[PDB]
Amino acid sequence: GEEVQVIIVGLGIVGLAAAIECREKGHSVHAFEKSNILKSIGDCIGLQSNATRIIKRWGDGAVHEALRPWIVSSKEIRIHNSSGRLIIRQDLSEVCEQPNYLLPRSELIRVMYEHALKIGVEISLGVEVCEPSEDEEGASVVALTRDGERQIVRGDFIICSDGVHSKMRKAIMPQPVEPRPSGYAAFRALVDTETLKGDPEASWVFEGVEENDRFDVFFLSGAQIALQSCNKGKVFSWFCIHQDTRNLLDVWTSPADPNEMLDLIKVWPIGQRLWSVIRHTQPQKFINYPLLNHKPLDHWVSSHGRLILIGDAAHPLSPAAGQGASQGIEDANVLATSLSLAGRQRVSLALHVAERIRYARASAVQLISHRVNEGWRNQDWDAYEPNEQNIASLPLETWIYGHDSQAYTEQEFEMVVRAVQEGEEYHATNLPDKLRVQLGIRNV
Ligand SMILES: Cc1cc2nc3c(=O)[nH]c(=O)nc-3n(C[C@H](O)[C@H](O)[C@H](O)COP(=O)(O)OP(=O)(O)OC[C@H]3O[C@@H](n4cnc5c(N)ncnc54)[C@H](O)[C@@H]3O)c2cc1C
Ligand SMILES: CC1(C)c2[nH]c3cc(Br)ccc3c2C[C@@]23CN4CCC[C@]4(C[C@@H]12)C(=O)N3
Repeated sequence: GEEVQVIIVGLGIVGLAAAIECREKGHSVHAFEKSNILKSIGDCIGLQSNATRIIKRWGDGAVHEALRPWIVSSKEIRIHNSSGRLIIRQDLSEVCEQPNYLLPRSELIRVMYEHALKIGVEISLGVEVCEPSEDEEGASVVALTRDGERQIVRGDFIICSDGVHSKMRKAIMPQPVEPRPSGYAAFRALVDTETLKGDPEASWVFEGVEENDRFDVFFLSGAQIALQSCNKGKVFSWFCIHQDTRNLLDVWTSPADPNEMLDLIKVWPIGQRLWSVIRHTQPQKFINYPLLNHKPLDHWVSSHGRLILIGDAAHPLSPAAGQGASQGIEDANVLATSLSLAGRQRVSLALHVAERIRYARASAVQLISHRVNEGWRNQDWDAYEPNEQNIASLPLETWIYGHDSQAYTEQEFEMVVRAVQEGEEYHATNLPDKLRVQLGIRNV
């Protein structure tokens, strides 16, 4: 008569999604997080329809109602050259037939955090989780507080949602593999809306944004730039993918030099117009984030089946991919659904089933994303004009964004159980079959 006791390590987007999914499906959750996750840091996150389909179920629609102001209203991507001439309008009608969100990461965290608290997730901030262990009966972690005190916490299993720099990862893969730099990085930030509104030279950027979010892309030699708005022009954000061979750390806090962006764009005709908006970025908010290529891990689940890596701890993707957060939300949904179908007496089975459902699909998205990091889509802009050939297509793939991970898990659960228990390979159909072999994905 006792609920499953889930421990969650890390309350980024994925840990919060896992906490909500598990709690809404009738499991007890104690989540731990080392930092004040409500602090304003980073820029905007996109959530595609594969993630919003999951979010819509939470609280009988309550979270979707809270996120309604952030539904993407762009009907097209406007693709421009280095003169700012519009070359192509790329239709988003299919991509946006179901909701997508774009919003500051800090606002998404706030909404999810408040819902988690409302539904009875137990949350402990200021806790660095250390030293996971497990056996056939249970798992435990050490909760280290800032006073140096150590508290043992026991549960049925541990969700390791501790991000790209996961220290839990070594409990599954003890040998760490460094990612390869792509040679590219992304300048990116939110624009200060207040100083933006006060600048007559930037007023053009507000045109139409109350009815359709801005989604402008500009291709210049050495730059892929996007300007976006969300929530009827309350928020503007931008990024610029550019060549960079410096030894940049993949964190969201390091100082970056705005004049590097100005130098890159000012030499092209459209540069001054782009800078009229971009210059309103606050100086300590200018981030230059390296686009690193991480290889799929061999597997995500520990030897006794009571620890699982999800989110960026398992499959980090660069922010240029568009599917990073959404794939992590799929992890949370598949894991919670698998746990609910397996039950408390079959925890290792639940985690291994979730891994077999998720691994190939997540790895395909990860491996494809290495292409946008390496600039495969760029051409010589002295000769070519940009068009749909140059837009990375992960956000446009129906096999990704149209997928219902919960329905797939319910329909396939017993077949995956059979594969796990008979020691056979499970061939998931939640990615195109030609993609496995083409990308070299090896099933777990
Ligand atoms: C500060 C920050 C800002 C970001 N801004 C953006 C952005 O603007 N755009 C974008 O596309 N992506 C951004 N990202 C990345 C994005 O959040 C992730 O790619 C994605 O949302 C899902 O990652 P995740 O939830 O698995 O991990 P993360 O979001 O990285 O969250 C991991 C969490 O685990 C916590 N943690 C780590 N180790 C421990 C431990 N031992 N004990 C307890 N807690 C621990 C961390 O404090 C963190 O809160 C940002 C990430 C961070 C950390
Ligand atoms: C993640 C991005 C920003 C994105 N985000 C979307 C959201 C929706 Br609803 C529809 C399409 C997209 C897309 C395609 C996008 C547009 N961007 C233009 C230069 C880099 C990049 C990243 C990538 C690209 O090549 N394709």
